Amino acid sequence: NTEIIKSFKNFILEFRLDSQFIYRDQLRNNILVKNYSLTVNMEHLIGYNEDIYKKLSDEPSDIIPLFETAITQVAKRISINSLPTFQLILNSNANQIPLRDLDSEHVSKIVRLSGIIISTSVLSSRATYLSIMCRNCRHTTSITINNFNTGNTVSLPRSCNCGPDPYIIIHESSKFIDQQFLKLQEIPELVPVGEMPRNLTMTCDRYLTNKVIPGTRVTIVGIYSIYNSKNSGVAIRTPYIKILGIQSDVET
Amino acid sequence: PNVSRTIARELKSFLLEYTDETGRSVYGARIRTLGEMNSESLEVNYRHLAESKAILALFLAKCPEEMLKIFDLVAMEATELHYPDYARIHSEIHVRISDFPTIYSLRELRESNLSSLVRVTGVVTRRTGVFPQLKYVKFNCLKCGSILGPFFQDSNEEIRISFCTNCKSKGPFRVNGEKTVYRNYQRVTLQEAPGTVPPGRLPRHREVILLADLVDVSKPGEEVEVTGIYKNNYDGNLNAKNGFPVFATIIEANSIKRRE
Amino acid sequence: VDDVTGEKVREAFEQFLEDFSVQSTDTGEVEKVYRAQIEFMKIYDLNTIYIDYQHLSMRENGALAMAISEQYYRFLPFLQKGLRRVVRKYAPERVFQISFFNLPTVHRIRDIRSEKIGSLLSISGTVTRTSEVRPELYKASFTCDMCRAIVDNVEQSFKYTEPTFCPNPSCENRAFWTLNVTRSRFLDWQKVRIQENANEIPTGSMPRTLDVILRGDSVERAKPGDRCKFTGVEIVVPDVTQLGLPGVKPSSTGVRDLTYKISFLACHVISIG
Repeated sequence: NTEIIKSFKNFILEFRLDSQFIYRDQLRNNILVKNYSLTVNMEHLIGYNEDIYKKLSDEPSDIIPLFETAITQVAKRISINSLPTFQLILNSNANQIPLRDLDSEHVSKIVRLSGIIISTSVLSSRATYLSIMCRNCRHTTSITINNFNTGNTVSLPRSCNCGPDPYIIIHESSKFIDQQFLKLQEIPELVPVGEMPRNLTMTCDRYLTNKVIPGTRVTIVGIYSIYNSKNSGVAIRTPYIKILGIQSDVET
Repeated sequence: PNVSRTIARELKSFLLEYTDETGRSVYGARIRTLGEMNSESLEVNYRHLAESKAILALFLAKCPEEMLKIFDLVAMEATELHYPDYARIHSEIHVRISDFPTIYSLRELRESNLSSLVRVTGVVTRRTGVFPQLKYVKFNCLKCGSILGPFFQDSNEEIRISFCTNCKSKGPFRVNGEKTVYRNYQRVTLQEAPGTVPPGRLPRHREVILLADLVDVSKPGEEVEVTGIYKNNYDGNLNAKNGFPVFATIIEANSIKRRE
Repeated sequence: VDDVTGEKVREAFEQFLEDFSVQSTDTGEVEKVYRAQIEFMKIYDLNTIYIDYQHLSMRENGALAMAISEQYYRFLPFLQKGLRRVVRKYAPERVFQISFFNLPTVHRIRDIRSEKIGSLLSISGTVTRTSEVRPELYKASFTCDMCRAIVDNVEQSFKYTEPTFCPNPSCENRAFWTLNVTRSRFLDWQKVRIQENANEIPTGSMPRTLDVILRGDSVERAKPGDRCKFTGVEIVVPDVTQLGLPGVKPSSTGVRDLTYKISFLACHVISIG
């Protein structure tokens, strides 16, 4: 929350291999083309410091939206008006977890896996920064959501008494992003001799949409998270993988 | 009761000092097979316990819902004298009681077999997917802090634990997705075997809950032998039938054997 | 009033089974067969009796059975208390059900009319579409906001409600319908659909049916497709699903209309035919 930005803000400025340093040359060449992202190799985090990756491996849902605001304070040291929140795309290679053995222990942990993509969906809209006004008080405000944990985790407040939820979203001043909703099937060479091949459903953020055609072999690095819609049991949730960084092969 | 501390020290001698057939105590050579498969499941026979102490054999059929908690809590400190660094690998063992011949095929289930260890065979019909369960209700109270201590709603009950006078008054609580221990879940139904049917009558279904170790042990079409318990599930039991207070009955499974 | 004549049918029935109703001596049925029917259930403990209907009406010459044939529903509180005063003078975890048989008449499905509600009668029919065996509540222990969970009395009816008087806390009648399974005595019943016999009816025009409740120790004695005779009671059940053919259904001035239909209750089933 505090000062973990500065422990990451020094990582982008000062990481350096033998002669030419990478994350101030990958951040500059992705602004002139107007690409607005960054690609962190995850082996270079733990070579520079181990205490940073200790926080990121334990509780990733609350720290990656802190690194996204640690980039957009550095891109104002290079460009000098509209610079949005940057997106963090990461990739690594530790050990593949097969799709069959995903226990109840891997809830909110960085997990990579593999498989074949069955289907896609149509794009959508999620809100990032919206503007609210009350109906009676007409007291304007601005809620900026940046975290992503699909239904509702951050909603409207109840007072600025007035009525039950007096708040209106104003559609004339906001910003929006995209979502994609894939599906992923395990590779048939890890044969289910008495089973059918299972599947999972992922989500994708603004810069990974429309990247992969149905029918390919991918490797996917994401957060194994959970959501509780009723769209069949008591206190039952459902699993899904929030993708942050799809490392496909050569498409061939 | 508070007589449980007399129970804890005196079944511990039947994990260490029960020997048979010229040495090689079978529950000293069993905990060494934990760890090397790392599986949090002690096998315990019923004939190997009933021949020694006939008191505790009665206290399995009477009320195993409170008996098996004490039989699990001391089961940790049996392994701890072998593997002292075992607090961090699942931190929990549950037990696997073997044969107890109560019910013949499927249909002997009256009131007189309620809340008791029942053993029953059958045939798996169909099964759902694998899901997580809560197991640790952690509030989202706005007046208190959002850690708030571990509270347990671990049943088919969905406890109505209201938050009243938390920090200064009744803070409104929800659930978060933070730091709780989920566990697996899979409902699989079961019907009567086609070999031992009475003439003319259709077979009968029953719903069986598996929990946290025994998921993906069935396959549709197997002669499975369930040794579960038998309870009285609420939470939507015949919602359109309030003139007949008729309750739903689900077997919670405690072991699974294949065909023999 | 009804407390008075309710004890009169109680004390007559208590005096009935203490005496003998069987005359033929030296070839069975000697000296108060109902005392001998008790001790056989004292060894085996299946908690029932199987008493004759004619043998009740032979002693008083129908002075008692005509009320039991008519106002049968009101007397099962008073017949159960009368039997329990007997066995506690005889025998030392108990419930009791009183089954009758050996009726003179057999009625049919088409002769079912609502002048015989709460009465006793028999019916013959064909069994179709049996169901599963499930528990029913019949006695609750509903707690309150204070720690006194004392609830062994009121609201054992066909409504799944909890009580109103005798408050455990200092409050009034709070929220209801709680059933704490630590102390509640369930019995078992199943639901079957009887259909009229084929070789009685006229030209085939979909003969009418009923749904019959089998309480107590009569479960899984009805085979799928055989003829049977049954016991007398004919209850009516509140339901919600009846709509589309409206009449004049009286309202309740929480608003709720009342829709009623016919359902049969039994205590002893015999598989003749």
